[PDB]
Amino acid sequence: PKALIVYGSTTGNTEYTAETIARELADAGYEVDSRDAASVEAGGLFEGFDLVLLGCSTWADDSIELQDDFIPLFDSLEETGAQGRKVACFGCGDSSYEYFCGAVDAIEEKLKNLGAEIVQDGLRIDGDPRAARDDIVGWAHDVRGAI
Ligand SMILES: Cc1cc2nc3c(=O)[nH]c(=O)nc-3n(C[C@H](O)[C@H](O)[C@H](O)COP(=O)(O)O)c2cc1C
Repeated sequence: PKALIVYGSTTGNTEYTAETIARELADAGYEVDSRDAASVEAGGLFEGFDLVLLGCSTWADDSIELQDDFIPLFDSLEETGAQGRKVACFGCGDSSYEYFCGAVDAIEEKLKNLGAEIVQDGLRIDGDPRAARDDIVGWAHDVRGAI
């Protein structure tokens, strides 16, 4: 199977998380394509992928709390080929904020509205992802089991 991982990360936490998930999928036999949201074009982005994992950090704001590099993708999610696609979301945040990992909820909800198939509840990491390595690997393990 081929998996696409797209992440938006400012300080590197969601990027570390994406790389950890990418390793788990690869060690399980998937061919994985891991890309920074700052470098992708939304049009047909998901074409040909069996599984798509989208990740992003949350930044408190009055209008949109998604990480800046992910915004353009999020705004054009309807052109990616999400209908009937198996997808799962993940993201880093901090539970001292009201909207803890709120970007994960936002992305899941829009993918659901576009007809995607959410394979597993989103991975929400509090603090340093390096300290949650077991949680990432385990979630990655469960998403492969749902595909
Ligand atoms: C100014 C600021 C605002 C933040 N706002 C939120 C927030 O609204 N919700 C949340 O869960 N985390 C919030 N965080 C925590 C970041 O999402 C967290 O530091 C995260 O690990 C960053 O991930 P990244 O390195 O992949 O961009 C905020 C952090 C800062 C510095």
